[PDB]
Amino acid sequence: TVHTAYLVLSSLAMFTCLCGMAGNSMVIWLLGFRMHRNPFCIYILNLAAADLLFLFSMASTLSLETQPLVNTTDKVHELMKRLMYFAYTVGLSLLTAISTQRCLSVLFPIWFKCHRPRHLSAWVCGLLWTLCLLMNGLTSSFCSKFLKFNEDRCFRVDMVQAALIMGVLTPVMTLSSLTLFVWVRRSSQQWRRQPTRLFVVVLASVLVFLICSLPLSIYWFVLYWLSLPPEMQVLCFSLSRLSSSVSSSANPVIYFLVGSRRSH
Ligand SMILES: CCCCCCCCCCCCCCCC(=O)O
Ligand SMILES: CCCCCCCCCCCCCCCC(=O)O
Ligand SMILES: CCCCCCCCCCCCCCCC(=O)O
Ligand SMILES: CCCCCCCCCCCCCCCC(=O)O
Ligand SMILES: CCCCCCCCCCCCCCCC(=O)O
Ligand SMILES: CCCCCCCCCCCCCCCC(=O)O
Ligand SMILES: CCCCCCCCCCCCCCCC(=O)O
Repeated sequence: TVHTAYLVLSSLAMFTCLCGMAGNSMVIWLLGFRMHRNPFCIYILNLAAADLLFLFSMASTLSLETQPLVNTTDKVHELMKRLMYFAYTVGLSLLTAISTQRCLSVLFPIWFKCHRPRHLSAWVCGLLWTLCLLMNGLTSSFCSKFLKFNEDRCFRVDMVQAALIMGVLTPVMTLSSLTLFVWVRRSSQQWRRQPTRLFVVVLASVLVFLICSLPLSIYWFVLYWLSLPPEMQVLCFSLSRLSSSVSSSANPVIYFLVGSRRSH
């Protein structure tokens, strides 16, 4: 029944949350202060931190939804839900940044080598964290039922957040990955041996992004603008949570173990 399909879909989410926390802790330990001559490692460290925050927040959320939410809980529950959302948004922004950096490394290699600011990843990540925190401090301040809660303002701030996420982070990331794919297939695979690994990893990252991370972003959009039945909305929420869980738990595998050159 519905309860069984919720319990099963939440147990998997908790298990993959624990696995993702372990993987991101390993990535932070193995890359926190080293491997930093690489221009690609600052984004990966920040993404690992963001994914660890996401998985910890939503693991706590899933743990404390078993308990009744009346007076003691349901106040930390909202805090950790906003933490989950903020970490999800910053992780999506960091994935877009990683894909754009990879595309620029091959579209403009001279700039990436001898003209890129050496701290550009650092303050790009700082700007992403600051902007995500600011946007989530508006979504929470206008839609949480423990703050200056409103009805006409929640819808506007959500139509800002979801529209920005989808119609900016999806086109930019997918277009950058497609351009990198096309450039490698045309100007690099034609002369020497075809880099099948590059095609495989780019396609896998794009597929994981679109099929796993984006469902949680579009669930907020389809909650409004459409009269979803209240019985099946919990199923959609569970699907979105598990998809984002899988994406965050697999990010260390497809961004660190694949990109492990100093660990050799
Ligand atoms: C409100 C949106 C503002 C714009 C956000 C754009 C996020 C993706 C692009 C910026 C991050 C990556 C920039 C290139 C990184 C690099 O190659 O050094
Ligand atoms: C406001 C949105 C865009 C933010 C862009 C932040 C900086 C991104 C990294 C540098 C992009 C340009 C790279 C060199 C391009 C070139 O000259 O060929
Ligand atoms: C919550 C706001 C702050 C979030 C973190 C800010 C960005 C931190 C970036 C990683 C650590 C600094 C890295 C600087 C560059 C380097 O050491 O090579
Ligand atoms: C990093 C992604 C998000 C980047 C942009 C963050 C801020 C988005 C907009 C916030 C809500 C603004 C709503 C309108 C406010 C007004 O008209 O006064
Ligand atoms: C403190 C940093 C994170 C939050 C930054 C964004 C601004 C938060 C507050 C937004 C609402 C401001 C107006 C409140 C009006 C009211 O009291 O109803
Ligand atoms: C991470 C910080 C985000 C911004 C928060 C700014 C403060 C928003 C207002 C909080 C008011 C709390 C007390 C009144 C609550 C209520 O009237 O419902
Ligand atoms: C990451 C952004 C977090 C923004 C702040 C979220 C706060 C959610 C509510 C927490 C409990 C607030 C309790 C005091 C106000 C009240 O009495 O309702």
